Amino acid sequence: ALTRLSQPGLAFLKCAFAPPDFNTDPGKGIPDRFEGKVVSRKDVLNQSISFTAGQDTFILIAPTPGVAYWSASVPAGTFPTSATTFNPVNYPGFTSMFGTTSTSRSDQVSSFRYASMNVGIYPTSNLMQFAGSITVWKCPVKLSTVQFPVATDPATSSLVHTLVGLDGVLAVGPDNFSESFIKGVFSQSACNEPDFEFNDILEGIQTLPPANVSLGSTGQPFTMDSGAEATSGVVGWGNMDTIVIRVSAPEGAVNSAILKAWSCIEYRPNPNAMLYQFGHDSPPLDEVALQEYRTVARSLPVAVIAAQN
Amino acid sequence: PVPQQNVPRRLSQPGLAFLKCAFAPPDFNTDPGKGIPDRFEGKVVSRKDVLNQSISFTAGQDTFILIAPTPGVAYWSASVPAGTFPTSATTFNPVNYPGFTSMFGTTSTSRSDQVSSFRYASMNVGIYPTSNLMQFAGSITVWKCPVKLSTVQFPVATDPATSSLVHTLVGLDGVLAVGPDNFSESFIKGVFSQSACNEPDFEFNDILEGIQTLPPANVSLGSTGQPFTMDSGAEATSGVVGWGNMDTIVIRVSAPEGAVNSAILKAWSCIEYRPNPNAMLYQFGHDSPPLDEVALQEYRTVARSLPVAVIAAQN
Amino acid sequence: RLSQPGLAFLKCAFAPPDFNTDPGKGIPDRFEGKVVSRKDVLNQSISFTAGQDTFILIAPTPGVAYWSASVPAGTFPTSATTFNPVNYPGFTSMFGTTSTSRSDQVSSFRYASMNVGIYPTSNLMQFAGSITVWKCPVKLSTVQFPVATDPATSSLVHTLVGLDGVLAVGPDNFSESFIKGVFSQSACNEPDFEFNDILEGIQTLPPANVSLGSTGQPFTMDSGAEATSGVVGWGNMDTIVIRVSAPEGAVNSAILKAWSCIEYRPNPNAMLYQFGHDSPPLDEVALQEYRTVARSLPVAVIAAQN
Amino acid sequence: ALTRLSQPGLAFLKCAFAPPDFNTDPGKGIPDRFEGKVVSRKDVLNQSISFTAGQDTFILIAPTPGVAYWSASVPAGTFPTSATTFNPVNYPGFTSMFGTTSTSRSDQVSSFRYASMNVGIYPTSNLMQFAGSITVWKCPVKLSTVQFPVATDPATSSLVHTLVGLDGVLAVGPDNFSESFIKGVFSQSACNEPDFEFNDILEGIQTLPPANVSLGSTGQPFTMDSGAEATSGVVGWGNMDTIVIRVSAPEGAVNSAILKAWSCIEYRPNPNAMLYQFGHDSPPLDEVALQEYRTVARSLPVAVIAAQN
Amino acid sequence: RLSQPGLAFLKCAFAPPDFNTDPGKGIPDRFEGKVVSRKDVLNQSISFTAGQDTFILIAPTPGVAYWSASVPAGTFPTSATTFNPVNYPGFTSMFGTTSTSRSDQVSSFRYASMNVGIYPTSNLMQFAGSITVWKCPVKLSTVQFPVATDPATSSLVHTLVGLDGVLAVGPDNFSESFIKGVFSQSACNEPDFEFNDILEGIQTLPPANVSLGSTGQPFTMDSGAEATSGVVGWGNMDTIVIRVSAPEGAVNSAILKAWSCIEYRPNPNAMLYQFGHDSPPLDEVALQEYRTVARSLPVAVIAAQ
Amino acid sequence: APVPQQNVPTRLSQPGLAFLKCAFAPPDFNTDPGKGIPDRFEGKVVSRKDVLNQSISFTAGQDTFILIAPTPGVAYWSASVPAGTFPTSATTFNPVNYPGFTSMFGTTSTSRSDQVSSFRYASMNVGIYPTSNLMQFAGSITVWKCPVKLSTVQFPVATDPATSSLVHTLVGLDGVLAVGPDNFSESFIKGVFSQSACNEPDFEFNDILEGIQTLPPANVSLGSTGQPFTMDSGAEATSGVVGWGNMDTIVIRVSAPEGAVNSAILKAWSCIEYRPNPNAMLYQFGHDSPPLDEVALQEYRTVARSLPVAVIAAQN
Amino acid sequence: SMWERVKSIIKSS
Amino acid sequence: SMWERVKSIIK
Amino acid sequence: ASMWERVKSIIKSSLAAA
Amino acid sequence: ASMWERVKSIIKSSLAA
Amino acid sequence: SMWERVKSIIK
Amino acid sequence: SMWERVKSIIKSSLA
Repeated sequence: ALTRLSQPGLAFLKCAFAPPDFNTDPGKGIPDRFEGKVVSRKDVLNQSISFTAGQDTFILIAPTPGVAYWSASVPAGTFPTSATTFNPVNYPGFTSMFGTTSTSRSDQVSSFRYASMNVGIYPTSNLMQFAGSITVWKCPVKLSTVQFPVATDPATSSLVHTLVGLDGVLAVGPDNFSESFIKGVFSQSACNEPDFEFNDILEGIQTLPPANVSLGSTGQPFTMDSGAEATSGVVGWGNMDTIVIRVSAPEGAVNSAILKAWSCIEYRPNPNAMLYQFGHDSPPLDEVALQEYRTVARSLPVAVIAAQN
Repeated sequence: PVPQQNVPRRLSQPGLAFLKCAFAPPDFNTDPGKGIPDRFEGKVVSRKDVLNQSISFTAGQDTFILIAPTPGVAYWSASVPAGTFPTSATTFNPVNYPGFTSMFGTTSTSRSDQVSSFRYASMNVGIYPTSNLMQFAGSITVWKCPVKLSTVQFPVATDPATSSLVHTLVGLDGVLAVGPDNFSESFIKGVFSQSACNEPDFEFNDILEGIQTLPPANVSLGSTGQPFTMDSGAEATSGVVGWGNMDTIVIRVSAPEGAVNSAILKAWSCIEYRPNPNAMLYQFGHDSPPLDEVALQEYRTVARSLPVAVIAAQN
Repeated sequence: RLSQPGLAFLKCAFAPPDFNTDPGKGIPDRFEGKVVSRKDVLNQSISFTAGQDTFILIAPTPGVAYWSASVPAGTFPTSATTFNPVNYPGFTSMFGTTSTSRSDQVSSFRYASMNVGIYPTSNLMQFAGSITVWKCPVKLSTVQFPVATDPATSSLVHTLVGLDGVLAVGPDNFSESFIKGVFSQSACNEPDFEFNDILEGIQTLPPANVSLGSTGQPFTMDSGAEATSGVVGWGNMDTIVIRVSAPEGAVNSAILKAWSCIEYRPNPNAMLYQFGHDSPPLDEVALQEYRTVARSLPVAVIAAQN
Repeated sequence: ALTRLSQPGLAFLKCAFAPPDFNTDPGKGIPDRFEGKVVSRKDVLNQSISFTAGQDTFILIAPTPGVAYWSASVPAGTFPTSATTFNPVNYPGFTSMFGTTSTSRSDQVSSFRYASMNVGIYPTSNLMQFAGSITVWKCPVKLSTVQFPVATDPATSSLVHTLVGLDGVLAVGPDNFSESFIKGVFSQSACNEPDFEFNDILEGIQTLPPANVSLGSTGQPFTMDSGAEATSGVVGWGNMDTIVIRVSAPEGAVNSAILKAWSCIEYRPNPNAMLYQFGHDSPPLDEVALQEYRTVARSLPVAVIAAQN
Repeated sequence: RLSQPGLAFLKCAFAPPDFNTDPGKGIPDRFEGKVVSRKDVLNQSISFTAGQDTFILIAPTPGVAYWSASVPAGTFPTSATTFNPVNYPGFTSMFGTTSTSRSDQVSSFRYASMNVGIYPTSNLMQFAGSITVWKCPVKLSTVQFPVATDPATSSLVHTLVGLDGVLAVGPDNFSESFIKGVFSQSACNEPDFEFNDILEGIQTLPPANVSLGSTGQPFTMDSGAEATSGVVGWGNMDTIVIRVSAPEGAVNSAILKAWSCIEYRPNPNAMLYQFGHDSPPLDEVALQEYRTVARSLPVAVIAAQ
Repeated sequence: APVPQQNVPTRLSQPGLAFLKCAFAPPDFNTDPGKGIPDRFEGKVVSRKDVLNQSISFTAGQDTFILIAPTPGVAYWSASVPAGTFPTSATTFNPVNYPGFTSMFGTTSTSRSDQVSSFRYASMNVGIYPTSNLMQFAGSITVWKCPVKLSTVQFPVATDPATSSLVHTLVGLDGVLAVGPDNFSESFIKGVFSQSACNEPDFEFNDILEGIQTLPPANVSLGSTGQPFTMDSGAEATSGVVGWGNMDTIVIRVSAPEGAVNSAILKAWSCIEYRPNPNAMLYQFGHDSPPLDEVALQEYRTVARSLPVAVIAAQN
Repeated sequence: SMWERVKSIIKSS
Repeated sequence: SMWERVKSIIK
Repeated sequence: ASMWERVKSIIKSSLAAA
Repeated sequence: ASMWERVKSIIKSSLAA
Repeated sequence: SMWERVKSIIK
Repeated sequence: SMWERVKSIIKSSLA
């Protein structure tokens, strides 16, 4: 009875829930009430990562546009502390769309809304040297502000950005998936709002908390860093659930795998830029497609082994 | 002629429970709230708060009470000389719901340890007089104002000079006069009112940090533009956590000289939360109810077809 | 099939000048609260300067009709260009005469319509020039930069993003001779309507004591004295950019018009609370037809058919 | 009759000869032996130009990627001299494709080849004040090198770029189109080689002749300038004939028009650029289309009036 | 329909290792002059290091098999990276022993095929890692910049264009485990086969006394002494990029092979002129099949087939 | 688990006969019949035919080398060496011009492009006709071909601050120092007639180079470039190098022993095309290139392959 | 009677 | 006209 | 089976049970 | 007529002849 | 099998 | 005696 949905709805479902089952990614947009001009960007990452033995590796798939994941390492058996810093790994083509200056992120696009987010891990080590496990759970991180006085002459008050919800990474969530390392994983995330809303593009954000602001004045557990302004940065925060993956390696293990990620995104292009040529109207409204999207999001498990992706 | 191109060419049980939590709290043995039957179907935690406070009104003064959509706080109150209205020298103080520290910590920068988002579904109030028919004198008035939270921007003369951005409240001027739509009766009859969402949909709001007093410290009242000051006191007892999409209820109690007035004050709440996986309350959560159009329409219809307030005998 | 409020919404949205009076009475969405509906109309007689290009922006700023500036012919606005506002009638009677008095009468707002029109008033012996129209999605955001005080702190100020699309004509545009006029509309750029709070204390973007370079804005948006105009918010609408070119020796004179269909949330103590009413209920057909018509219309048409 | 040509052949002919007679999608690509992965970049311009009374305006439609035309003004009755300098007008979206530095032009692409090049002038002024004419002729400009010694210590020899064939702008060609100003113009160019070849991307070029090299030692008639490296520059020179347009205006004449340009261009993208997502395979060989291309190019006038575009 | 020269050209182009002796004897195009065909094969055993990434470039430089460099694991080549060559047997017998003697035997060339393959030789208890392959269209161009001498002048130097594609894996790639191997081939990126000249004096790119910043290149290419290797040209074939990542505590070993079907223009004074012959005549069907097959093949394939 | 993979994929025409006649048999016909190259290109071109008649006498006891190179406006280059030897590093080659060089390429080394900007060859021939009697002559004649091209050489210079240089150089000149396996040799009194052919799969247009008067140029040593010998051009007002086409180079060696008295007449042909500047006077003599003709090209290739290197003057 | 008044409105429509 | 054009779009 | 098969099964069951 | 009509006519004439 | 893949393509 | 040679070659090739 798959003839009750239009082609754009089926393509949207295929992008949202099963990228790697097709030779070419199917998708034209989000079948909602908005029917403006958007540019559909499809991001794919192929990265090979080797896990250190005797350390715990955390990987965050956050809804930051143009960035694949953030990673950090801590001693085995422990959790991130106030001295732990996460570093990003970019998608192919960050500087071709978001410039090379911290105050030039909106020279090509002005707003975005996420449509899908997928990840997968494929082990490549032999069956006689591996050891460890893989754990996956989700946390609702959000971007907010914080106000605190400052002792100057004359004294004033300050308002700076902050991340609320990072405390969910300090313990394993009751809704989790645990299995052997040699089995792999494949997980996806869904929207956490009753409707798809366009978010703006922020400027000047490199590290959270910003410079001259000390940790503890913001209430954050740890720090997020991006390095040089000419390589990477933070340009926004979408309405998605953050996926947290922890891979534990005991002493003497040889662990390696292949990491993949996908993302359907919608952008609002500027006539000044070049990507405006490929813009197209967003697909019209499909109510049954949205209802089935909600149902399938509620039905699937947290994660599955790599053989069932 | 220049050529042109690119030319375009019945109800369900969750809904009934939602309506019951929204409109008739005190007519049922147990609070039946389950959630909001909207599109969102994620993991949420539902909390219900009730307060039972005994209060006696000072004769010769006017008492103002605000039921603001601030989580963890029941109401804000201030007193002014009779026949007048709050001025620039008045300060409002809060009365907390039970168990504020169990949900928002004991420090200004520890409010987001257990939760990160919220959205309101109901907010009610009630007053029941507890005096004999000879002592009392006065009246009770109730009206609503649409207060919202926004920001202000002003320059500061430092070395070098800079600019500042701080939080403000817009719409507080509705407390300085009686609105055309109101309910006024004698003191001995009581009151019972409720509120409704002032948005076309239900959206989650973040948890703010570091807010103790509006305006904040080292900022004058003139720069902000507010008519009066909201203060919470020590951070170990109470604070400001956020602002929801609900209207504010304003109550004024007037008492002439020689009058002895006593009553009991009550409040209600039906509020959802987004919990953190490391929190101890995460295990009490569930999933949000699915979509229900009929309930969402009848909610607006009933909210539009209701009076501002009724006497305590019709709670 | 539709109801009267939905049809009236369509009329205010698409065809203002085809009827004696504006029939719109609200936005048929789920909200059914207490609102105040206001329709603002401007009528200005403008003569364009010969030998220069004039840029006009139709921005969703309440109380202001349009912003405009003049640049040398053949060029585009640069870092030394500043835009100035032209107010709707009765700005101070609603938004006060002080930068910190913008929220005394209203609290929030939301848009429903925005249209512009140009009618030439030159004979067939002096006119020379063309009119170009294209749309850009300008939004309001914030920027974070550090400042070296004693001790060093970090700041946070407002900033308009998407302004870089003004400096280039897009592939989707309308261009014709000056003697033909123009008539362009606008539509909401969000899946649904929602209210925006009234801002306070904003006069010029960027604010004083803040350098233009550190914000990334291509140019400035000044408003002048606090007793005349100011910035009180930014709606969910797409900006309209119009360029008018006039060679030396030509005489261009036209009539500029602007329309609006705006809702507010009045304060109880305000003097305009008595004019309020309830928002119309929900109607699906009207919203669907609104979306379809807004998708299917062209960028602009000649003034002969408006 | 017309069923002997495949769809790519018809689309290529349409983009090559008649851009402004269709709404969207001028074409797909060049149907020759090459069937690699290319990106088709369709450019279009809309500029309003006012001509000074008492001056002669020269416009060159050069095959320089990312630049629409170069213009200069000379007193009436004369031709460009050694003191004349031509300044460029860019297509929308230059810096988004060729960077903002002189040595960063090959970040997104590496090679190119032209497929079409058209122009058109539409008058705007009234019928009671205009005065003048429009003349069009084509010149075969090429890019080569010039060598000359330099008296340093020790003495060396220099080999710098130069333009050969620029003397055709100093006179009206025998094959030319001329008519009044109020009628407009429409012209096109064609490939001047037996086959379509890819051209590389040049770096560091900002002025021809470059700095520290005096005009006169290179044999060039006049100078071509592009300004600051953050706005415009020279990246290459395709295999097409330059189009020269001269507009003459006597004293007391008010002249104005709208200039429109088109371009079918094929690019070779880079793996790390955002453009790679929109690449596709070049159409296969079609001999009939290639023959009709030459036949129609040979059987067409130099230019026609704007009413017959 | 297909003549013998066209079949031989297809065999040398697409499937070298399937036959006892090479069949190819030229390119069946219009040109029918005097040429000297040559096939070059390199057989090398390589053991990839542990805890690092290895990048291999199969570039169309005559007489050189591939260029390689190593970087810390989980990273990409940076401005401090340098690539070094490994050449075919018999470089000095054809291109001399000095930087200005590269054209004493031949004067032109044109490629016909360029292939590579990896065969692992590790047991089932040591191997760990993956192999990724993608193609980048690198070309040779020039750049100009001013110099502050007395008097001031301008300088024109050679510069590789398109090297930025090595810093990110493209959507069109092949990835699998290390124990499976790989085998890929390249094709012409021009609509016709044309000859290229022989360059002189090139040792490093960028050249000496020229900083890397002023050329726009991401990294450096060095060939060392003039008596062992050098750069003599750049053909019209796409570059194949291979990344091999090895974890710590693993042993990876394999055998690397490379093939090349090439043509030359000999000099009458050279000793290899006696081996020459005339180029085969035209054959349209062979060229059409070449185009179709080159279009229809995947990026890479496991070594089992 | 296996890693998923995505994005997986007839008679001739008059122009042809004229082309063959200009290419292969110049001196047989009353008037040169050449029209143009019947390729796909059909733009505006100017076609020219150059013939030189020169009477030459060879010194007894020396070896005379003559190069027929594709340099526009120049007939041949001449040098002399002692008998039994070959050119060395001290040998210098001087040109002999076609008539009317200054009327086409100016009198200034930077004026070469004031009239044309592109060219391409179609034919090149040479012939020698002895005039001495049958009692005073002695010697031989040898003819072979070399594929000389034009490229660049890069080297550093120790200036302040040090930079890197890039100049022009000729590659393939080493084929003149030895007799080629494919050659024609006979007595002197019989003469020779030879012709060349294109060495590229298609006919393309080159560009006009500026400033070249010597190779290697001024202030550049011979060792840096790696060339065997030099190619001078004399005063800049007389002659110069303006390009290099896609044709082979013909080298002729005439050996004269002591006591011999050899005299002859040298001829040269050239069937060429040009791209005219619109401001030039030559533009009025131009026309359009002939259309495509496949059979003409096929027979061109076949006859070019099937002809010997050279023949005696009796079968010119 | 608060809930009894609510049911009156729903029964009306 | 304009309202006539819109009226035709709906039909 | 695979993930698309289970998604198809979910959708088909939901639509048949409506 | 327009320009595409001219191109079509040229093509038809060429194919007919 | 590569020669079989080529042969299958030509078919 | 040269054009006849080319004519003979052409006739032989066509035969």
